[PDB]
Amino acid sequence: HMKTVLMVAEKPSLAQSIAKILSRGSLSSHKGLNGACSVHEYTGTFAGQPVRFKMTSVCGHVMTLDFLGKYNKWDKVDPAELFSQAPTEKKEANPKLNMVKFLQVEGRGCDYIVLWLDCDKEGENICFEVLDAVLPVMNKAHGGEKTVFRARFSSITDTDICNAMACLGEPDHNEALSVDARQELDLRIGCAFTRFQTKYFQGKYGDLDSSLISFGPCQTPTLGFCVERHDKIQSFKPETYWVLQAKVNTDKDRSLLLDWDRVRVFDREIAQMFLNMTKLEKEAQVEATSRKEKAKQRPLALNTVEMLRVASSSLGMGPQHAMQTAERLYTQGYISYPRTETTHYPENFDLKGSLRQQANHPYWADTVKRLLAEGINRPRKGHDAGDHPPITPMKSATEAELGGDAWRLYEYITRHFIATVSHDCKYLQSTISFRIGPELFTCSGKTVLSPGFTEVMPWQSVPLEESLPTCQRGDAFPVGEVKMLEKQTNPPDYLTEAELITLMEKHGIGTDASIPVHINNICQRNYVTVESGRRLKPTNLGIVLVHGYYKIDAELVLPTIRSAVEKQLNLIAQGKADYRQVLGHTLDVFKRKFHYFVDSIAGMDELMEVSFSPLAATGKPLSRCGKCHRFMKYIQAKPSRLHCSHCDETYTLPNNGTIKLYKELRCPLDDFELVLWSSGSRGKSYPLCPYCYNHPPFRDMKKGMGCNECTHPSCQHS
Amino acid sequence: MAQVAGAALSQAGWYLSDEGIEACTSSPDKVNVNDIILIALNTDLRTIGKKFLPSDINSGKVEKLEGPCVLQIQKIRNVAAPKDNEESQAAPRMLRLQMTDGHISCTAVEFSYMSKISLNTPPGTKVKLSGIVDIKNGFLLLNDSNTTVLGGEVEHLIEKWELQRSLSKHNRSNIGTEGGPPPFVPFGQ
Ligand SMILES: [Mn+2]
Ligand SMILES: [Zn+2]
Ligand SMILES: [Zn+2]
Ligand SMILES: [Zn+2]
Repeated sequence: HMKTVLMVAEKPSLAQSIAKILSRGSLSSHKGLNGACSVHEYTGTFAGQPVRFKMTSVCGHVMTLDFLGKYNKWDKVDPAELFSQAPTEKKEANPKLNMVKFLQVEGRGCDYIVLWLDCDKEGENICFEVLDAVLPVMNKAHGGEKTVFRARFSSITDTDICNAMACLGEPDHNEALSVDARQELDLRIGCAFTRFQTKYFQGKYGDLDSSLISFGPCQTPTLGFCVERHDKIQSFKPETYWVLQAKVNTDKDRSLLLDWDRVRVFDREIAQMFLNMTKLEKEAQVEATSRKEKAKQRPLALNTVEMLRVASSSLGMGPQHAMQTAERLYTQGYISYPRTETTHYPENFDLKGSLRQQANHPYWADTVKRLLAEGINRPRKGHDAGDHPPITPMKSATEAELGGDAWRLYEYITRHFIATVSHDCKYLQSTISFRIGPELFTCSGKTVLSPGFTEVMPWQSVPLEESLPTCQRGDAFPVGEVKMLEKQTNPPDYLTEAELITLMEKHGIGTDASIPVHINNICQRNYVTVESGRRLKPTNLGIVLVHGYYKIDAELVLPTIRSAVEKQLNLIAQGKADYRQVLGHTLDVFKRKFHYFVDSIAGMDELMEVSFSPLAATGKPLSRCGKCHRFMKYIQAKPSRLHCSHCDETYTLPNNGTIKLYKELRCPLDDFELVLWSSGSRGKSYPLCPYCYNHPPFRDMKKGMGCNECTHPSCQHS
Repeated sequence: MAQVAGAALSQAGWYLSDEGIEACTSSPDKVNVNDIILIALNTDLRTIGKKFLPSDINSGKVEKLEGPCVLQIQKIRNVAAPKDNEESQAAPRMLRLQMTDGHISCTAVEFSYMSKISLNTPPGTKVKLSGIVDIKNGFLLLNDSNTTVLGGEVEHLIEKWELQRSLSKHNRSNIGTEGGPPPFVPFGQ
């Protein structure tokens, strides 16, 4: 009798596509009892027997982690026993789908299972969840014969699904455990901190909503970069610099604008003497002329990081939106899996076939035809992490059959592929150096000799400039005018999405394409606003939260613990780590840090009272800030403070006494203006730096003691 | 003896005052110009010396510093870089050398690439200007053709210059403090 084999995909559309590819057209299909997934049947061969097939799909994740319910109530719980005392369970993950029961009834009679889940690390978790759901209801088999199978693939394309079938393997429990460990770590640490903060701040301040405060091992580190950029913006000190500019006349009308070698000078008198060296002179003598050939390198293969960066900077699409559009394009079968960190094409790749697919699109037609006619240039060598091939086209698409942002992303992916398999852009860089008086200026220009990839990527084309005059050495040219400028250095702009992607990739926080998830989380929670140019402007709530976190414990914000944890998860994935050991270690260190957070939450309560309470933020102005050069308000609450409105920071001052200005003098280490402390009854008063009283500059002195024992060789007051 | 030794010292270019020579002595029967040089290099220039720099160099009415004149560095600042970086390689570095004779303080500008003088040169380092050096609009112009770095090591103002190390005080992180947050021990194997 004919036996049966079962298949599971991550999406019903993927299930239908793969079933059509494998079944060669002949395919029965009917809807399941869940109302959202359909099952497809046909007849083929497995192992060495003629067998029936039964392919179905899941709806994303099938099981989601939470607590036992009794511990899920935030009102009545001790939000410190969620670390290593509260049990965890994967409950249902949208019980409206009844996926567990659907899988059980589908696999009620089965002998083999093959899982067509996404080949990312997250896919193995769903693979093993489906295995746990379906294993008890299948046949025990005669014994020893392999039953569970795993299909490895990167694109939903013909003969690619076939070669995935030809080399079936096994799932990776190490990757499944890595995903589970990450989920448990987040669900424990973030929920514990968020529950404690929600219980603490609840109706305490009028303008602060309790539910809007949250903490995460990744959300807080990725918000730290935005708040650090905001702090640099708010603590910028503009400085004036002077640039000399020389204009020379070539033949009769052309005016070359020469630029100075020294670029800039930050001293007005130095700029004045350099102009006095120059303004009287009425000739310029050319010294060196160089026309050297240079090549602009092709872009490497497209990975998810670069795809998100470009989709943000150029296409004006957010990280999560770009990820969803790329996943959809992969689902229909237009591009490969867009969760790749490899920028090097494998040797056994059909680059010529991929080029031949896009030989009819009007936009890139002549370039592809000439590339096929001549030889195909090898792509640049890159990183070979062993994941899927880079994000590359796999099927021809037109704006009519595609849509909007999806078509734009497909166009960028195809253009990147064509640029990778192309020639370098070649340009000559002409540099002419002039001597005016004792100074020497220069002028540079670029002339394109042969546009290579800078025809499929016009936005990377070398800008066109008029050719510099052909002047031999020892030629004298008239100079029209030379004058200095009064340019001022500009403050940095807010951190863009692409820059955030780069920073998260550099510091290690965010792996397995979770950076879009983290960015979208910190955008949905109103901590950053997406201003024009895709700029992440931190909000008041986010700034105050991260400043309080930094005040209490820097490692809660800095991207070090998360980087180490993600590295240990990677070693979990590559079979060399202990899941229990790493989970316990991380839970223990974060439990100690949470105990310190509870015992030292007073620092955060202060910045929240002066920021989110309108009836307790009014005070008399006092000594300047040390980062802003702006007045700081002196609050008369029980924990007497010193609040700066520009930079959202507060400084604690001694109680049971008065605070008065100390003759405008300034601390020579932090730039803050030090104030005196009158200790009640008639007696001595000692100086006190507002920033040093809260953040000591030396290890020996602890928090909350003034310049009486400042332990500083400078700061004469000590 | 002592007088001809001082005359040879002046000819070599260390314009010191007779009080300075009498302060920088050896066994009081014979002193050698090498000994005076060695003692002076370790001695701050303000304590000893005389006045050969005219009291008009900062005014701008002079344009010549003829003579092998020895001066002492008091402060180095990169004028091609802003006060927040001091290391940005967006412009060739040019040094504003504050130099002194112990009596009148003058300023010079690095008109070329002087590899001998760097931003880490300790204050009190002695610089000898030889041949003809040109003043214009205040500042001197200095390059390799006339400036020689004659070592220099004077403990009190090098310890004062240790305020450069004191300036780099990024230790204000509250990590590892006795009364501070628990530290993150690195993961084991
Ligand atoms: Mn997935
Ligand atoms: Zn401020
Ligand atoms: Zn201070
Ligand atoms: Zn002090």
